[PDB]
Amino acid sequence: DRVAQLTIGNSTITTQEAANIIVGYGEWPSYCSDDDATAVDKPTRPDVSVNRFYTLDTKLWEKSSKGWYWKFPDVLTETGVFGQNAQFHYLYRSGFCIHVQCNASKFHQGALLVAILPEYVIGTVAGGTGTEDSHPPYKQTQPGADGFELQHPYVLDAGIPISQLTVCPHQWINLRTNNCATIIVPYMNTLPFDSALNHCNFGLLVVPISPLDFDQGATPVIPITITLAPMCSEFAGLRQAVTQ
Amino acid sequence: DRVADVIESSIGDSVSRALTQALPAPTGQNTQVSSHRLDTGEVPALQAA
Ligand code: NA
Repeated sequence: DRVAQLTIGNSTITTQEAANIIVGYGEWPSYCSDDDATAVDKPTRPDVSVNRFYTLDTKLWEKSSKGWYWKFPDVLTETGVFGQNAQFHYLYRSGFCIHVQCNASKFHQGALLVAILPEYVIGTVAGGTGTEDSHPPYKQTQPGADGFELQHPYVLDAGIPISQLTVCPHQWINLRTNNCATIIVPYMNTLPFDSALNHCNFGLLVVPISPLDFDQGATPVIPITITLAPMCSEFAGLRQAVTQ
Repeated sequence: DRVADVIESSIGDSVSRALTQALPAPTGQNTQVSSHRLDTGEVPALQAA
């Protein structure tokens, strides 16, 4: 139960210090029913070429880090064959298998909260005073694969408490216990299909709740890598490639 | 006894010959699976307005 292997497509992930697997809302990704669908054109289900593990950028965990987030359909729109299909097709649909990995040693300590927040809408500080109706820039609402850093993690940059973020599919990475978190997310939206460009079904939040710490001499560079794989990907409404 | 064109006559038919019938349609028509069709003779796309 502490060891596990995730194989999908032509990619395999290994781990010897896992903490089980979470299946968001107790549901596995699935394809769209014939009665839940509307688009009449036959969709493309590329399978193995898009349903595989993509490893996005690595972040560095510092004793003062606040946390980061990634919007999901988004992080992959410019990567591999998944990205190509997401650009050529109007409609997209899929679940995800998210595997956040971060290892240290038996002498390091700290705890990361890895959670999935559906429809993660970002807010602004409203000019500090709260009298200015400002809005988050495109660079912040859809940060891409590089993710974005939280400025006010306590309120998740959206006026909501992070202490309650656990009502969402989550898992923790407690260095003294495990070195990775695995969460499987089904397609969640009020529509059977939607644009992979304009809409971000959910956001991945990785936030340090218990600060990283260690004594001088132990390796100081502790990376946090994000690996994710689409599941049951379906695309429809073919046309030319659109970036945004 | 009676002239033939009068017997076989159809003047008087009060029933309106209808070429169409009203069918039940409580919902929008469904779409059925379709595959590629590469053939000659059949041209669904071509019409004559
Ligand atoms: Na009549």
